[PDB]
Amino acid sequence: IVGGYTCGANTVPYQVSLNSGYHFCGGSLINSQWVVSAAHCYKSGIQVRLGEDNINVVEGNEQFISASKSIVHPSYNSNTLNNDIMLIKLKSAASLNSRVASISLPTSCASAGTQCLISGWGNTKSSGTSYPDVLKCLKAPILSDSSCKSAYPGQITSNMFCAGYLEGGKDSCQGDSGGPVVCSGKLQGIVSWGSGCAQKNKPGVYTKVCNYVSWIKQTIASN
Ligand SMILES: [Ca+2]
Repeated sequence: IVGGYTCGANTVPYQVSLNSGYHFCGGSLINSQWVVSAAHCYKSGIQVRLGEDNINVVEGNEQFISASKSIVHPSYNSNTLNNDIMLIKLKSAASLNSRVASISLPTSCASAGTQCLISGWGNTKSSGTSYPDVLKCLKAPILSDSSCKSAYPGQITSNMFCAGYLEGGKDSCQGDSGGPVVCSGKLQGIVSWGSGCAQKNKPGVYTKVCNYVSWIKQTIASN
């Protein structure tokens, strides 16, 4: 997250870190056994880390649970990033508490202008590289579909939205991928892609979670 703020420990209780020996992507806890992330974060050998603040220090509220299964969306296209969403099942259920909590799925799509909270452990610089140990947060609005398409000609599908600031300076970034965009207490987006980070006229692009609720629910119900 570039241009954001330190969230505070366990203030974003649905935020997960995906770990394969190291943090590599975010995710969102949607029930005691399932995490939603980006398909471009897929790899084997995932350990889900819940209850994290500093990802390099054991602070006392963590739960580390290996994944049993991952399910990339059936129509994910890694070239275009269309349908950039995946589900990860935990080998054992998380113990839910004030610091480790699910986030609700949307029951309708959010609108441009709605303020959302974007979070992660990704790079905090737009030129250059610095990776935080503690969770970072950014409040940002959803942008109109027409501004999004204009910013990224030929690249924005109906399964994507833009959020952020056209002036630059405030955005998600590498290492935030897979993490949450939460608006009014609902998971509306997944950190997906952008041109660089925090660049003028190049807002963040996010997977549009509301399009996937039926697939998520049906997949969980049978897996
Ligand atoms: Ca920790």
